Amino acid sequence: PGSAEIDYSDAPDEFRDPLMDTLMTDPVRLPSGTVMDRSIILRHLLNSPTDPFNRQMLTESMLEPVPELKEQIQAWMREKQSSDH
Repeated sequence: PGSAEIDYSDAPDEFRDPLMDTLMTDPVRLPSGTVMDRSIILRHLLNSPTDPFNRQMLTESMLEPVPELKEQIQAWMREKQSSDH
């Protein structure tokens, strides 16, 4: 297939993940109150049942997806795409 996307290098640091240095798209809140990317937290759980930047205990049942960031991210990505013709 020939499918492709706009480069999101213009995204703010509150939309980007720290490990992969890109737009997370799925923000997920931890029991510490910290927000992380869905894929980075589940990738660290495979190594140990702990947080990726502090190693306090963490389980999948303690996680909750963030709506107020995900709904802002999808609106922002729409404007980056509609700027092209």
